[PDB]
Amino acid sequence: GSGCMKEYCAGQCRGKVSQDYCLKHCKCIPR
Repeated sequence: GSGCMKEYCAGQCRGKVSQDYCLKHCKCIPR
């Protein structure tokens, strides 16, 4: 995919940096 996919990352995780973490790591950002 594009990292992971930009579609998938907005369908699972929210906000620019959280979605950017999914673009790097195929998961949502930790707290």
